[PDB]
Amino acid sequence: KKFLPFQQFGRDIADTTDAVRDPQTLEILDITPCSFGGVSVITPGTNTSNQVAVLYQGVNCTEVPVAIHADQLTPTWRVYSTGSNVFQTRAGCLIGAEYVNNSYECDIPIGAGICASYQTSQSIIAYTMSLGAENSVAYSNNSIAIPTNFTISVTTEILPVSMTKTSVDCTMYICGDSTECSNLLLQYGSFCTQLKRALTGIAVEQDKNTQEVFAQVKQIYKTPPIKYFGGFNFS
Amino acid sequence: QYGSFCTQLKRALTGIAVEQDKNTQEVFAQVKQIYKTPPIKYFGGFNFS
Amino acid sequence: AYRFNGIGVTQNVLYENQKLIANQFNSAIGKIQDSLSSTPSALGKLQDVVNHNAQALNTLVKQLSSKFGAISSVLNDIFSRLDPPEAEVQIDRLITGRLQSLQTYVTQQLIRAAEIRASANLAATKMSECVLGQSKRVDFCGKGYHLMSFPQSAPHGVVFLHVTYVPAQEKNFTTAPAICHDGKAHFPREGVFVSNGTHWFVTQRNFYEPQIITTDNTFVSGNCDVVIGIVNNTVYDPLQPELD
Amino acid sequence: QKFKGLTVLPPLLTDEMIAQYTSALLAGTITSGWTFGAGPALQIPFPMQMAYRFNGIGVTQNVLYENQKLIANQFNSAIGKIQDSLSSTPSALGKLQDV
Amino acid sequence: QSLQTYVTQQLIRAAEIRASANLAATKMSECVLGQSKRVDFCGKGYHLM
Ligand SMILES: *[C@@H]1O[C@H](CO)[C@@H](O[C@@H]2O[C@H](CO)[C@@H](O)[C@H](O)[C@H]2NC(C)=O)[C@H](O)[C@H]1NC(C)=O
Ligand SMILES: *[C@@H]1O[C@H](CO)[C@@H](O[C@@H]2O[C@H](CO)[C@@H](O)[C@H](O)[C@H]2NC(C)=O)[C@H](O)[C@H]1NC(C)=O
Ligand SMILES: *[C@@H]1O[C@H](CO)[C@@H](O[C@@H]2O[C@H](CO)[C@@H](O)[C@H](O)[C@H]2NC(C)=O)[C@H](O)[C@H]1NC(C)=O
Ligand SMILES: *[C@@H]1O[C@H](CO)[C@@H](O[C@@H]2O[C@H](CO)[C@@H](O)[C@H](O)[C@H]2NC(C)=O)[C@H](O)[C@H]1NC(C)=O
Ligand SMILES: *[C@@H]1O[C@H](CO)[C@@H](O[C@@H]2O[C@H](CO)[C@@H](O)[C@H](O)[C@H]2NC(C)=O)[C@H](O)[C@H]1NC(C)=O
Ligand SMILES: *[C@@H]1O[C@H](CO)[C@@H](O)[C@H](O)[C@H]1NC(C)=O
Ligand SMILES: *[C@@H]1O[C@H](CO)[C@@H](O)[C@H](O)[C@H]1NC(C)=O
Ligand SMILES: *[C@@H]1O[C@H](CO)[C@@H](O)[C@H](O)[C@H]1NC(C)=O
Ligand SMILES: *[C@@H]1O[C@H](CO)[C@@H](O)[C@H](O)[C@H]1NC(C)=O
Ligand SMILES: *[C@@H]1O[C@H](CO)[C@@H](O)[C@H](O)[C@H]1NC(C)=O
Repeated sequence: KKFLPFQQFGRDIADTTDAVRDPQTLEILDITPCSFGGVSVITPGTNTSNQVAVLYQGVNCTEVPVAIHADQLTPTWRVYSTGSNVFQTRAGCLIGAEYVNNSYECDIPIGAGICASYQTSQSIIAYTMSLGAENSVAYSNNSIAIPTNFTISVTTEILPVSMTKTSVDCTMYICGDSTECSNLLLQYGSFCTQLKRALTGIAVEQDKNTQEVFAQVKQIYKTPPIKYFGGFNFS
Repeated sequence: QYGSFCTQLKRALTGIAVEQDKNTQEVFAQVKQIYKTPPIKYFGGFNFS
Repeated sequence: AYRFNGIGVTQNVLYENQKLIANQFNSAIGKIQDSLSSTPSALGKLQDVVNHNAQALNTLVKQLSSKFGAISSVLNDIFSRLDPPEAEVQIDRLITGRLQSLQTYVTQQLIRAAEIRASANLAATKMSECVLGQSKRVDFCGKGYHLMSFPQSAPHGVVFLHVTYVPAQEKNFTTAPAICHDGKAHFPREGVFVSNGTHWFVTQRNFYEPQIITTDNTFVSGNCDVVIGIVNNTVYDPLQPELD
Repeated sequence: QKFKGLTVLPPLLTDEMIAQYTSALLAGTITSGWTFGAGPALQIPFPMQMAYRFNGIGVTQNVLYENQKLIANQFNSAIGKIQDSLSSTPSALGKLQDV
Repeated sequence: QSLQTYVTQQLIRAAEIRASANLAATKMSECVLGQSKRVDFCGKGYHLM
């Protein structure tokens, strides 16, 4: 970077210190702060196994093995746990899982088309996920397919309707038993009436939700005492 | 002392990030079988090229 | 039979197969109760509502032990051991920290209430259109051609059982768009011409039931020079045996 | 933005996988019609299903079969105008740009 | 407060994107996988495909 000889500092878009000259060699050197990943943990559930796989979210793991450091979490796990089972993804790199060329359904989503699972001397495998069974429809200029049989299917669909109605008292939540706190809360105005109005509007709205879903009839209809509907069992 | 204020922010952003992948999977993955077009493309004069 | 005419199948198909359709429906309902019993991860949508409301309330009650930079989280410890004119900045910073804690409870309650309102409006639409009628919209009331639906109440929600029609066992046939009989092109009135290989039939589109091609069964439009894939056959015209 | 604690996570489905999904949906709706979304895929020739879609809007199917070449030419010219119009006027994709 | 006011607008915009994605899933089920009778749902005119 040409650095305009009186200038000493360099900034990026977000005004953070980017390129510094050498003060006596007079050469331009970048600043890239070495930092910053996230550890993500792949587990199959602790009832089934206790072995894990570890994703580092944004790195080359030619440069994994150095450090975790906060209080006493430490390099001493890491110095030979780099080893083998190192696989580089586009979502970071993954340690403790072995890549295969098979393509399965997604079980635990790593990201960027990679999923992981636990099977087969059991182990964690990582694979490229498959979209479905391959199929080719026999298209022709004069050929049609007509069904000769059928199937009655019953499926279920779950939908939420309402949630829990909650209301608040401000003075008991914030102050409680002391009167001087209520006198200081009095100087802060009417935030509490606004919060009570908001929660009251939510609690009215939940009963309105249940009444629009379920009360679509005006009369209560009864089934007959006999239950014969041509062979259909509704019990 | 503000230990329990960043956990809800991390939970909220994690819920948004799961929800985006759910959105893409509800729109696009509606079929279970990957159908293929035939090798010869003649559909009565309609040209889908 | 009315709901089979709603999906394009003629109503004889029910009455000639009534015992089989009743057996398939009863076995389907029994598999609903067995499959929904013996899985753990169903009804997660109703469980997440209870978990989110409880977790937000436990967050709000666990934020009463946060000091917000004050020397204590107990109000009487502020009012003991410290004179009342310069205890004001600590207690006022406590009031603010509890008050924006209550404000950020209420704002996510409003956002979650809007999400539940969108879900409840969808459930009211599904009860009007799937339960109280028969729907033509594709995959709105289940996979397949929709016959009916049944509601069941659940804690904080609703469960719909969608009864649908699925075609099962298909066959290949040769087909043609029209039939040129006497220099006139015949088009099917409400079906499709299929060939077995030697003789041509007309059938309905969703169930295999072949019929003899008659003049009552087809309609005539134009002459047999303009349609591309037209073939030659005979059209029966049921008046010639009833002439004498 | 990376160096201040903020991460962009990649999506689970890549663009090739989404393109394979739309290719499967296109090949299903050309070779089979509406039948692949309600059960097994049953094949039908394309002018016969276009006759079915004219019966869906209240026009008899001989209007298709006696005008098949004209309808095919109108459809092909309409697709070509879609590509030429979408190549120009650079505010048609403002909804995806705003995100 | 800067982080919290970032996360709140992310939640509001995620609700807007979810309403749009539910509409796109409905249009893919009803206009692509079938033929629609609803007026101006899948274009202007009588819908073919
Ligand atoms: C349509 O499918 C049903 C599937 O249940 C067939 O019914 C079965 O038929 C076999 C012998 O044909 C019996 O052994 C089974 O007990 C039947 N199952 C039931 C539930 O009844 C039926 O035969 C098929 N129809 C045709 C014409 O093939
Ligand atoms: C409707 O179907 C149910 C299927 O469960 C029938 O209930 C069974 O009936 C037999 C004798 O009728 C009992 O031995 C079983 O224990 C019952 N099962 C259950 C789960 O209760 C019921 O009888 C049928 N109804 C009619 C009118 O036939
Ligand atoms: C289908 O339509 C496309 C329209 O682009 C045709 O592609 C053009 O073909 C001509 C000669 O056949 C070329 O000069 C053009 O350059 C082509 N255009 C492009 C964009 O490639 C294509 O030929 C048609 N297919 C058939 C079978 O007729
Ligand atoms: C295709 O289906 C037709 C159905 O009509 C078959 O025609 C029948 O064949 C049997 C003996 O093969 C005759 O007894 C019937 O009188 C025929 N019916 C008619 C209306 O002609 C035909 O055989 C089938 N083709 C093949 C190759 O199996
Ligand atoms: C269907 O039948 C018609 C009967 O008219 C056939 O048309 C005749 O075809 C022969 C030679 O194929 C010509 O010499 C005649 O002049 C045609 N007659 C007319 C009125 O055009 C027709 O070929 C038959 N189609 C098939 C596929 O065999
Ligand atoms: C500076 O300007 C010169 C001449 O225009 C040219 O080399 C280049 O565009 C700029 N950057 C550097 C690093 O030289
Ligand atoms: C990661 O490592 C590969 C292998 O040397 C290299 O090509 C690539 O540029 C590296 N990327 C980063 C961001 O360090
Ligand atoms: C399996 O995957 C590895 C690495 O991706 C590759 O080197 C190997 O050739 C693959 N095996 C086969 C049979 O393709
Ligand atoms: C079907 O396609 C083939 C190949 O394009 C063609 O030769 C044949 O004539 C077509 N059949 C009809 C009935 O048009
Ligand atoms: C129809 O025929 C094609 C080839 O002739 C075959 O691949 C296909 O499986 C057949 N369909 C059925 C339902 O038998």
